[PDB]
Parts: sequence; structure tokens; C-alpha cells
Amino acid sequence: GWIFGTTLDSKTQSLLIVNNATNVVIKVCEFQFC
Amino acid sequence: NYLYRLFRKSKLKPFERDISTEIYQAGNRPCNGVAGPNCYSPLQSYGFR
Repeated sequence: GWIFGTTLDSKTQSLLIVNNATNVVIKVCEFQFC
Repeated sequence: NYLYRLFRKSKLKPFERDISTEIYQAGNRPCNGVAGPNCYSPLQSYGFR
């Protein structure tokens, strides 16, 4: 998947897909990656 | 209880929301999270009477 956004403390999209139950979570919250 | 934004580095896209409250830098002096003479808080409250 891809984790589109900017200045990775605020906003940012997150496309985790292939859960093997076929789910396309495109949750858009505030995250902290790595 | 109602706020609005005054200072931002650029304009907005059509239908864009902004949540992050970072201290504005109006000059060459860095703010580093401290609202000094050239650093202002970006959210000012409405006054309703």
C-alpha cells in the first residue's frame, strides 16, 4: 500500500489493502509512522 | 468556543481542512515552539456578545 501525505505528524492518508479478507481500509487519521 | 485561522504560509485548496496548530513564523527569526515577538498563535477566538 501507499501512505500519501505531508510532514508526517499531521493528517496523512493510508491505503492498507489485501487483508486476505479483501479489505481496502483507506482510513485518514493523524498518524505517526515508522 | 469558536476559533478561526489568521496566519498561514500559503492559501488553501478548494475543500481543504486544516487541523495542525503550529506557531507562525512571520520573519527570519525561528520560533521553535515559542511564541515570541515575531511568532503568533494561529488560532484566535471569536468574541460573541
